[PDB]
Amino acid sequence: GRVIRNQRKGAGSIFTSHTRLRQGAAKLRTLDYAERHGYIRGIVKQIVHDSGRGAPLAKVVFRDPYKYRLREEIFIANEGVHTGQFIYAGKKASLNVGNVLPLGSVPEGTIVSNVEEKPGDRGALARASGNYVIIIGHNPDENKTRVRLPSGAKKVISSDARGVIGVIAGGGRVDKPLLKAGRAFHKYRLKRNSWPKTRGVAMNPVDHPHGGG
Amino acid sequence: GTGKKEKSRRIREGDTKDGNLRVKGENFYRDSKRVKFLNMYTSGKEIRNKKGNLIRAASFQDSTIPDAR
Amino acid sequence: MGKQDLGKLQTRKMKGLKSKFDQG
Amino acid sequence: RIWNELYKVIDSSDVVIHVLDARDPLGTRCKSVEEYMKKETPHKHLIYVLNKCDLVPTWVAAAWVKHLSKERPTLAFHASITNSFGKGSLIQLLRQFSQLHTDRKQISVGFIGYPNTGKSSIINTLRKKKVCQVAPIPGETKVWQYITLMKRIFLIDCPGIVPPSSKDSEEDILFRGVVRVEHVTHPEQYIPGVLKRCQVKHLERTYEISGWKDATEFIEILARKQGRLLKGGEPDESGVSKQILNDFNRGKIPWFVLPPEKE
Amino acid sequence: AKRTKKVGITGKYGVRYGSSLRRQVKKLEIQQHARYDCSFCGKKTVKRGAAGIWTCSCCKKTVAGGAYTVSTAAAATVRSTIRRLREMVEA
RNA sequence: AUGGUGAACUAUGCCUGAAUAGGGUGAAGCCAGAGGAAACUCUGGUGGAGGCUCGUAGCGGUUCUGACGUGCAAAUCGAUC
RNA sequence: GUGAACAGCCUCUAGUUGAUAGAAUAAUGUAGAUAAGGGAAGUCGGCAAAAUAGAUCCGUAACUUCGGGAUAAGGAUUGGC
RNA sequence: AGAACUGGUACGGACAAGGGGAAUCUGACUGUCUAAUUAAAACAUAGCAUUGCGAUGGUCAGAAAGUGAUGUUGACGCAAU
RNA sequence: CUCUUAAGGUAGCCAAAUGGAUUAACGAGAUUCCCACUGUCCCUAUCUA
RNA sequence: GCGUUGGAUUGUUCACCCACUAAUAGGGAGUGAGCUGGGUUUAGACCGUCGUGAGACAGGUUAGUUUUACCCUACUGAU
Ligand SMILES: Nc1nc2c(ncn2[C@@H]2O[C@H](COP(=O)(O)OP(=O)(O)OP(=O)(O)O)[C@@H](O)[C@H]2O)c(=O)[nH]1
Ligand SMILES: [Mg+2]
Ligand SMILES: [Zn+2]
Repeated sequence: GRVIRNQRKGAGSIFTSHTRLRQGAAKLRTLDYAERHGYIRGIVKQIVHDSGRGAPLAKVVFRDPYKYRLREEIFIANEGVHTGQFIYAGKKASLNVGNVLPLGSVPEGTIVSNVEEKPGDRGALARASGNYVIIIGHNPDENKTRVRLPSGAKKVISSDARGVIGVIAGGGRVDKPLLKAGRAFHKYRLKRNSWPKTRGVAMNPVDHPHGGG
Repeated sequence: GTGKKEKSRRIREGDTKDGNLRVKGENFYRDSKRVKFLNMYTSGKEIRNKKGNLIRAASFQDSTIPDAR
Repeated sequence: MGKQDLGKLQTRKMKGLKSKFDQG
Repeated sequence: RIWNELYKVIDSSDVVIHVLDARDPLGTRCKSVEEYMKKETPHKHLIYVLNKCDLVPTWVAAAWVKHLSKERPTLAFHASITNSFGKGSLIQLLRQFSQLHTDRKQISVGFIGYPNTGKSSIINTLRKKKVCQVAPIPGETKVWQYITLMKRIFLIDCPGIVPPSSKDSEEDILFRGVVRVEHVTHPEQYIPGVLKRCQVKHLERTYEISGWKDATEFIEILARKQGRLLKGGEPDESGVSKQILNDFNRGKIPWFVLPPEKE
Repeated sequence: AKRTKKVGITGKYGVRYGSSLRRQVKKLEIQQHARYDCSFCGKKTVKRGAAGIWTCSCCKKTVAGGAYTVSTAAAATVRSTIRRLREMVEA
């Protein structure tokens, strides 16, 4: 019995990510003193297409408060932001499209994206192109906040966590039909080598638990 | 196992009282009626030893001459 | 026998059934 | 061999069905066997089946079964995997035989008929997939095969049969789907047949040949319209006629025989 | 003159791939390649390149937007949804 | 069974390089002319799109009662594709 | 130079003129040619060969996912001055 | 592009260069594979369908580990078909 | 315990233009034929390397 | 003694028909190394049947490499 394909992924020999041209790991700004007491102001310098991602990214800079320099961040672009637009970031930031805020600050009924699970981990939920969350409930008592995910699932988290106003740019990417295998070829060459897939029934009984007959 | 043991299965049916007439190749599938029915697709053969002396005749070929009174 | 209705069955639209093609 | 198919499947099957062309079931009744059915296998069944009902007008096939229910049960039917008619009446029909033959542990049914009638086709649209081989040519299935469904009812598909009656035809063997029309020697000479069968109006629409007479002339208007003429300047008599007679059998020209009148 | 009857830009795929899919793509790839008005210049100079990225030709200001049109309808109503939620908290 | 050596062949992903005559067809966009209130519909170009096509190099290896069967060759040679 | 052309073809510059030979012209071979009259009767089977072929112009059907089919088919032409 | 004139059995004169048609079955197609007997309807594909999972997670890896692949990832996604 | 046959004048009612997979295109895929064509053959002959 | 054919047909031909002719007699030793077509027949693939399955098959369909001679003898010609 030969070791089957999905078990052979666990080595990650060739199955790692094709990662030469990824612009940088998109995260939120580190949750620091200023963001948890006041706001701060940054500037998008440019937005750019990232290979292996439907969502375009955004190069936003901030001035370092603890030292004279400029440190640069990478955000996933909400739809409607333009170059040179200022972006406010903090607890005391106002609600405008593209700012990052705590969740406990907004009214419910708000539509945000790139939201943290636990506070501080720089944003792990609702990051695909055109997804988001909506805030459905504030429990100020033992402060929690209940929302609903793009999968339809509803989940409460802490009120301390962060997210950025508005939905991710790049919706409707999956509506266009790719029409031929070459575009499917140029898709997966940037992501990983799980393409093309040989069907399980076509293989031999050494290969896969379907094969034979 | 151990739930998939033929000992354990035949206790679950309560069919352990028979013993000496259980048939080779009986599974969770394939009752003893079925197994004899399946084996006749292969059992059209004769048996010879290393010599080869004819051990047991092929099916429906028993070659003896009956006394037809 | 089951009772058998013919209100269904759009019959096969041959070209000779169409008056769109005709001479005159 | 081709009748060695036939006595095999008749002796194999329990209930026989018998398909018939809706265009001219009288030309297809082929009695001849029913004779053998009544006299030697009284327990066997012999039901008729009218397939290809989508080639006749609506009331026409309606008139036929009234002239056919008096002797045989005779379902109407249209065979297609994806857009059929009358499947579930037959599915209701068969299981009764499996019901009535309770002890019999299973039951066969073989499909008898002329070639090129849909015997292979009907089984496919029963099984809702392609299991028999099918073709617009007549002699497509070559040897009977078991096709199992519901573990008790078995479908059998003999190749098509022509009874060896003297006459009863010479040319109307072309006017049933029997003969692969290619191997015939002079396809030019049977053209006034299809003038006699088909209606001039419906014929006029399918080409779209305007006024003619004298069916040799009818060919020569067409081969001009097809540009189907030989090198300087012979109009193709044969292959055009071969293209004509296919359409009479593949179902591109509309035709049928008038059913016997009510009284 | 009007060269094609009903395929237009989809005639570059010629015959293949089925007529239903080509009728979908023709709806999209016009919107992929059409010009659009700048909200900043005021000029019909907005162009996609590398979807999700929409630059005006003039003034080089560039708006992150939908993949095959500048603003999708989805964020368009989100804007006014925010506008409602903004001034409700303002008053 | 125990303990070892191999990806120069070949398989597959990645990195950085390199290579690919001349034809045929004529997508979108655009212009003109004629109609139409408009939508637009004709007519004549411009344009040079395509996992298009003819067809070298290149790659592949279909067909032949091929050649050769101690062959030049432990898979070559011809023509055809 | 020919020509649509790094094709095929023939020259220049440059480089080789190496592959055991000599003599005769049987059969059968290998490779390649030709044919009266007939035109697939051969053969399991048109296998193989023949036939077509560049460009200009005339003309072009059913079918169809309207994009094709399509060089459809079939015609008429081609020097030199 | 047109015309005279002219030789002729030849006028894309060698070289180069599609035979065509009617139909059926079959798989959509470009693709790919048994190096050395099989190039196909086999496989892959776009499309379609379904299941799984909100990270203290999914599917795997590792003798172990303060260990790894997906993952510089977050359901318009990943994984399984 | 009880039961299932009505449709008629050469193309129909109907359904949001069609009623189909009897699917275009494509293929060193499997197959039948027609024209053209010819040493495939009648029946062999001749020439060169 | 000498004669004893041409064909059509594989949805098959363990054959038949139609024609010529004097007539289309029946066999034997055959011609599996003279050549082949079907079939030895292996790996590929599809459909059907059966099996829980690997797979087998009541079948059916397609693609699929053995390659001598110079020796002894016979044989035909030759010294
Ligand atoms: N109009 C119409 N045509 C049909 C129908 N069913 C079959 N056909 C056509 O009839 C032809 C014959 O189908 P087959 O199944 O091959 O007929 P068959 O007699 O079973 O074939 P064989 O048994 O081999 O002679 C097919 O090519 C179909 O085109 C039908 O229901 N309606
Ligand atoms: Mg048939
Ligand atoms: Zn601008």
